[PDB]
Amino acid sequence: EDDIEADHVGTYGISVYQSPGDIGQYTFEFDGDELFYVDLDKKETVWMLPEFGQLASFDPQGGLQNIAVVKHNLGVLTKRSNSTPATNEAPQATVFPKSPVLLGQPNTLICFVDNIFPPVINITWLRNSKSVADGVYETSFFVNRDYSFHKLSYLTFIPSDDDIYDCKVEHWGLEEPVLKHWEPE
Amino acid sequence: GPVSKMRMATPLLMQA
Amino acid sequence: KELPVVWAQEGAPVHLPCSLKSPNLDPNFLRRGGVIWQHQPDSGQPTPIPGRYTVLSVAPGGLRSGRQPLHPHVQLEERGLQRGDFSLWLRPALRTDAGEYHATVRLPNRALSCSLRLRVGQASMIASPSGVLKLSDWVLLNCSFSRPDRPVSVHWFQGQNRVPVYNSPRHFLAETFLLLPQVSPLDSGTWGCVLTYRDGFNVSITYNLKVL
Amino acid sequence: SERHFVYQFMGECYFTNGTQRIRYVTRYIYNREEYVRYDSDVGEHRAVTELGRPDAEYWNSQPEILERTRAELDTVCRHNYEGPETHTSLRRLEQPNVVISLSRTEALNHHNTLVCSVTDFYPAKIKVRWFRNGQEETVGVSSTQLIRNGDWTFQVLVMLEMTPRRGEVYTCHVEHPSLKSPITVEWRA
Ligand SMILES: *[C@@H]1O[C@H](CO)[C@@H](O)[C@H](O)[C@H]1NC(C)=O
Ligand SMILES: *[C@@H]1O[C@H](CO)[C@@H](O)[C@H](O)[C@H]1NC(C)=O
Ligand SMILES: *[C@@H]1O[C@H](CO)[C@@H](O)[C@H](O)[C@H]1NC(C)=O
Ligand SMILES: *[C@@H]1O[C@H](CO)[C@@H](O)[C@H](O)[C@H]1NC(C)=O
Repeated sequence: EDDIEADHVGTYGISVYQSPGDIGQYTFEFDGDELFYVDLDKKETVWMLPEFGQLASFDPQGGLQNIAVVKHNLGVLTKRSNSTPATNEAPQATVFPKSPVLLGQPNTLICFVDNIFPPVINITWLRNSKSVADGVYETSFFVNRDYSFHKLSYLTFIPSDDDIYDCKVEHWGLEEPVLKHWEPE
Repeated sequence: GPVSKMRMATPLLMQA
Repeated sequence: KELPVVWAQEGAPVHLPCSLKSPNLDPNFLRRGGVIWQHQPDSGQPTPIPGRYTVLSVAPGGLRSGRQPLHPHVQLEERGLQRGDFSLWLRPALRTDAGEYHATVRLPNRALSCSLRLRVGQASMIASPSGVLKLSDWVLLNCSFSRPDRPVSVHWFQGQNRVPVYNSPRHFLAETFLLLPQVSPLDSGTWGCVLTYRDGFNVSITYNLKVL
Repeated sequence: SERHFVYQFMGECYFTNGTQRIRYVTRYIYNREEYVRYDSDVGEHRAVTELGRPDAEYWNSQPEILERTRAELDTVCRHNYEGPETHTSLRRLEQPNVVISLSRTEALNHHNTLVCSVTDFYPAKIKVRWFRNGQEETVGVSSTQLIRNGDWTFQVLVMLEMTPRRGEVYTCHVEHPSLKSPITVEWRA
């Protein structure tokens, strides 16, 4: 009943600010896929797809102006609300391959973490319980209608029988960091 | 000439 | 053989567990375990022409896979999955879930496949004087559901704080019934009943009794 | 530790049609709670909660701010739709990759579950159907939900409980608009 249907829906810019710590973020998403985002301190527009940046251009100064006005909005709200509590929720992860798994061929393992609140989370990868960081991609925090957030991480790896991969998640709303193990076949 | 037209998102501000 | 049967109160989450006995194991060997659950809504009566289907399955990676329309009720606790437990958790008790359920748990070494039956028992409390009671008149309440076996113990309670009501000269208890001969205005409020069984089935059904 | 707080602001453009009907909704969120909401059907900032009463009133006492927000329906939503979004979303083409997998085999004459993996496709109206020797099957079929890969591509897995003899061949059939004729992948036993 709360959901309304449209042919296409675009957020055309999502602003997120967290206090204290001054955690800012500004993205640009359309119909589920992230078009691009705006870097905080580098003052530049970073496109998720490189071909998307060959035809359109967004001014990141408006990105910094809106994240500053969101900072002011949260500042005056926290000053006016006085003593109001904030809640935490534990996220849920899911590990899956990008393409069909073929042993010996390079593939990309994706770790999808949903229901992230607050959006402060460490998403790491472990190869045979060992720390690994070879081409670890992380998208920006997409937004859900539950006002929670969902992010995705990428690992380009080689599927082999002697390798078992797990995705580790460290969150403020988790009493211990949880690890989702995975071994194909 | 082809241009990279893209309108920005416009926020707002309260006083409080 | 002789598949066990489990009852369920409509509108209340039902516990459908199945764990591998109780030996403490290495969690690393526990995360590498797939699960498949199938259901066949059936009955002794000719409900089918005289069919099974896969409701949900999750590979160790954590991905869901089920019937084309997503079932919003079933949501695995995930915690119990990492605690040597595979349990079906639906939030609303579906009245259309009356049937047979089969399991498939796949591990690199051993493997178990539990199986049982589910029957939906709509629980309700029926009053003999249907309506608002007078200033002083009799009243009878019978709380039960569609179950052949008789309850072993029945508890009653009054008020929103759930104060257990005992047998009194004005509070008569017999089997699964409650009767009050004179209903004073103080007897108004939420009166509830709790049932028990040999399998430990609790049914806490309430009813708002209004006196003149 | 101590008091943490999260703030969010967004403005959604709903396109029920192409250029006929456009809708604009701005949302302000504090601690996963919305407190100020503007709708293009309303025409002014309304307070969804009492906390957002003075703030919305500040946006209701400024005529230039209200006219700017009303004009954002055409300068932010429609302008981006007819320009960049038409040139960066409609132009992005895709092709689904359809493969076939099998959990267990053995003699295959026993019970079995065939898998059809359709990966790396842009989300659209897809009709995936299982066919045994040319006839569509619906019983025992179990397909995953729309899995968002997050990189503009999608993925889906369909499963069919295949019991009949090895002598028969199975096939997966998918109907995606990016491909003119539905690609058909066959698997022999
Ligand atoms: C995440 O990692 C950082 C260091 O990179 C650490 O300071 C922080 O405590 C970790 N966890 C959380 C929940 O912030
Ligand atoms: C009264 O409740 C009992 C068990 O609590 C149930 O078996 C019976 O059908 C109910 N109705 C009657 C006796 O009319
Ligand atoms: C009934 O009692 C048992 C035993 O204490 C308890 O575990 C169970 O949760 C109760 N049932 C319900 C449906 O609350
Ligand atoms: C959508 O817009 C087009 C172009 O103006 C128009 O022909 C069509 O009728 C509209 N759709 C509906 C459902 O009115």
